[PDB]
Amino acid sequence: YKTLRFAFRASLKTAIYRITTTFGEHLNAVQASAEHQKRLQQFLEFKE
Amino acid sequence: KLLCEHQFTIIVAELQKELQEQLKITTFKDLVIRDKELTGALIASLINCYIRDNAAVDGISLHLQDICPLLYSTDDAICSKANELLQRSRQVQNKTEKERMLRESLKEYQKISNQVDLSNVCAQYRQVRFYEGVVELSLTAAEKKDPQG
Amino acid sequence: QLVRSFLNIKLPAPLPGLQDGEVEGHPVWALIYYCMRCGDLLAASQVVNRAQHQLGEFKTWFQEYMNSKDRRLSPATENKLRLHYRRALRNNTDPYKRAVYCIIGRCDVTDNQSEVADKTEDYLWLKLNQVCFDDDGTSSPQDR
Amino acid sequence: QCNCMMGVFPPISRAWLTIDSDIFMWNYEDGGDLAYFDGLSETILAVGLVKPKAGIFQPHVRHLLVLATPVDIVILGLSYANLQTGSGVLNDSLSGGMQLLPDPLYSLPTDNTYLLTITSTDNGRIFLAGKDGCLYEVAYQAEAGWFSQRCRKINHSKSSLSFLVPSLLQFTFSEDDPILQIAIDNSRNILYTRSEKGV
Amino acid sequence: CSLGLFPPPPPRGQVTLYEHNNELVTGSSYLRSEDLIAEFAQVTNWSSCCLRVFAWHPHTNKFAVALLDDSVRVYNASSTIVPSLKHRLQRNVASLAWKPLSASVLAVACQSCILIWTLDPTSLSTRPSSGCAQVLSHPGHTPVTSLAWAPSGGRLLSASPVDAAIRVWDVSTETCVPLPWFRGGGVTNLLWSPDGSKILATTPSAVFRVWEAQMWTCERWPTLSGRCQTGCWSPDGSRLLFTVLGEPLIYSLSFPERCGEGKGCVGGAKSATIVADLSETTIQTPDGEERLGGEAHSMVWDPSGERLAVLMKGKPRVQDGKPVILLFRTRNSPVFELLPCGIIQGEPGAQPQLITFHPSFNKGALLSVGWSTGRIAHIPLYF
Amino acid sequence: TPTQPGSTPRISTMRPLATAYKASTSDYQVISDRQTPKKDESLVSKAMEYMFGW
Amino acid sequence: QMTAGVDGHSWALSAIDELKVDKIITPLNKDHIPITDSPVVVQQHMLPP
Repeated sequence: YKTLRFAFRASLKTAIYRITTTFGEHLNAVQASAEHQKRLQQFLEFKE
Repeated sequence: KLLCEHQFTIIVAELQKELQEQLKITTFKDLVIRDKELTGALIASLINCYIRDNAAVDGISLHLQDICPLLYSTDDAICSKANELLQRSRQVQNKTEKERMLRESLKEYQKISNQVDLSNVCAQYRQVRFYEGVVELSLTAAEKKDPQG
Repeated sequence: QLVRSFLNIKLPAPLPGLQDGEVEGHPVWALIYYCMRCGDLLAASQVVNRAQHQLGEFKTWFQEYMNSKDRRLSPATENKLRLHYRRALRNNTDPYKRAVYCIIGRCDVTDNQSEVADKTEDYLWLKLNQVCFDDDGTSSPQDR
Repeated sequence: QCNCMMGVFPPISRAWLTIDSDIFMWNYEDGGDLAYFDGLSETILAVGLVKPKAGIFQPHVRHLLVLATPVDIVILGLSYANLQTGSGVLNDSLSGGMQLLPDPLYSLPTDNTYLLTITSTDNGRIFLAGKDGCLYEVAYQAEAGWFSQRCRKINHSKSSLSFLVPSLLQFTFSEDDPILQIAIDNSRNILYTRSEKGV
Repeated sequence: CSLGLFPPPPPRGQVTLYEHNNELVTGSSYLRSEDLIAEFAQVTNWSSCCLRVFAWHPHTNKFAVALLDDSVRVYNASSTIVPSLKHRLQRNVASLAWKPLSASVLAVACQSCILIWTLDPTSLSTRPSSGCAQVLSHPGHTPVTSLAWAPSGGRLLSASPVDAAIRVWDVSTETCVPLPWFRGGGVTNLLWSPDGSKILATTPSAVFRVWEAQMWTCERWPTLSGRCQTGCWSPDGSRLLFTVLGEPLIYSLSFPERCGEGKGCVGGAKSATIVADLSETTIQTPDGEERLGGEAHSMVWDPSGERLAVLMKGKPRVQDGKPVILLFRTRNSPVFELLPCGIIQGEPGAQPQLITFHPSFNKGALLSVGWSTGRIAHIPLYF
Repeated sequence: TPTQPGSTPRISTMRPLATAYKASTSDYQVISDRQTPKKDESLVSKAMEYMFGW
Repeated sequence: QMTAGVDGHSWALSAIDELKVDKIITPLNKDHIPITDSPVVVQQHMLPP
């Protein structure tokens, strides 16, 4: 429970990467905010 | 042959059961010489698969017209197209397009009107509030019963 | 998937004359054309990737046309397409296969694609993709 | 040098020839697909094609070839090249080039009984004709059961109590009447034989 | 299959550049805790080779290389800047493992610990700070020989031949979970299947153990003449290839899917099969005889499952005991097949020291080879 | 009467009928499995992994 | 009756496999179909020489 907060930050980055590594460039068709699409591209380009 | 190729056992299971048992006791010479209800009902089941599972009936009607010149099965095929459009009009929520497909359905029945179950078709128009086709088709079903006055 | 669904309404029966075959039950050139007519060169590129084995060099020309900003082949490939179309496609039995070439290679301004363009918007859209602003001597004036 | 036998197998579109120890096969309608087998070291006395029992061999083994010598009864698998499971092709010829397996599927000794003619049923029971007036059968299966081999020979002319008869009474009142022919009725499940002396 | 179906090696001065049409195209160029690592290292001569480990990042054109000075270097197709990794605990590097579902995390096996380096993927400095290196260790788990992440990114494994327990780690809660077995040897190498449901674990003895990542169950394989040396899973994880020290054989073992409820059992077939032989053969060449055969020291499959690369080591009767790369064309359905493709050859006088495939190459496959010259080559296989 | 006349001299077109298939498969050409490295199912070895561990 | 000359000794003689037309035996005509096959003048459309 003392370190579980680093597990939450680690599993949220694996969970977002787990969707960019299945849908790939089809995610460019996904309606979201322009800064959320810009963040999603940083999880396609492997910058995070 | 066409019934064998359209997966047979399906089309035969769509029939009324009384016909499903008659099919087992009618011989080929009875089906050729004497019968009409088994042959008409097998065509009707083949076409009801196309209507239900949403193929276009044009792509079986035109094949039945090469292979069934008895009396010419163009009128069963027109009635089938008129019916396809009428049953799809029951699912279309776009009003102007329902009014399109009803005026298309009407223009198929307006060909064959001497041979149409006008009571059933006009009741099936009441079931979609198409009272316009009830006036038109019922006049076009008198028009050609007495074309001489 | 929108265009493949619209083809169940625009092409509810197969037309005798269409070429190079099908994808998922619908004609290759119709699936390319209506994806282009709705601006989706990525949806059209899915058809061009699926049908690569019939389309051949049309995939490499379509991929050149996808990588300028301005819907252009280079004059070094647009005039390959002009010298192909004026020998193999102006008198073709597939009018979608005409229209897609007349657009991508800015050729036969003297054809209106009237078997494929339903309305005045589609005449505007055909001719507006056929537009140049440019003065290459290589552009024969019957295509310019 | 010593022996020659020549014949036909219609259900594979091939003829066959033996020369001493060796066997050769070709298509009888053209002279084509000429192919041979060298996996022996003893004279061929009989040849037979077999329709295999289902659920024993893998599905490429559409037929078996059976050979017999003075000493052994060899069984080989027959298969066909590149018949892919498509549709839209017409029924033109068994040109899918024919192949034997290099592993003998089974071998079974003669007991020194020279064998002369081989055949099988439409249900894959293999029958063989011996010089000793005897019908024989190959009884085969997939696994080796605790009291049953994968394959064995059986005799159908020597009654089961015959081991109680002293052979000195056989070698004084028996005189070899070779079974030259077997014939099989798969339409009634009956088997027939004919001997040299016309029994 | 056997070596008696391969084409000849290319003449004694040509290099294999790529595969295309299924043809190999050529040209003129393109114990202590130390010796116990040398007994189980993936590099065919780890105790003298300049290159100690190579590893691709599991999704991108980034890679890591461990060297004889115990540097780990990081390279990237979009960076001329190369990070040089050295910690105060970094010694005798035995294995490297990048984390999947991350740009940014690399595990390293050392003589006294695991090091988890965190690397800023946009800010790849020539020598990152010794705080960017999370240390993991446990008493008796030293040296560390091998490391393996789960495909889902949430678990790490480590191996030590001294230790009768695989150590599972969560790197994020910072926990250590030994899987203690009741004797046999300790752990030598570790390999997940791609589903992340199955795990191979090898030992110094004639026994391997396969494990389940759901209920943490174990299934046991003790019917070998030597130690299980190496192996690889198919892309579906339904097949496991393996080889045994002293046995010239590529075995295969199958694992059907859980179409049935209520037991954690690893579920392999009761028997392996034999599929390819590596016996002491001749092949004829324009240069006379060549002679092949030996023991398979490493095996690596492509992501597509259509190419198996095998790093054989010859016996001291065959090519002076040199290592050789064999390439097979592989099939995984309906049957399992090992067809020959050919023999991969490097710089004249080089030996192949390590092999591995690229995990995300959009044109068939790409084989990384590390050579005794200290060179790395990258041989594409086009399909 | 004599035997048949000989051909004009050629080079032979004759092939092997048995293909030299380099996979030892007889024990799988019949539908079976027979012998290889194998799964430790036994009660005696499982008792050994409670008492001693080899 | 007919004869023909053959060059050399007849080392073998065989038929080739019969095409046979399956008899569509149903719950109706099962007592009315011959177990024996019809003579060739009755089947010389569906069956080749």
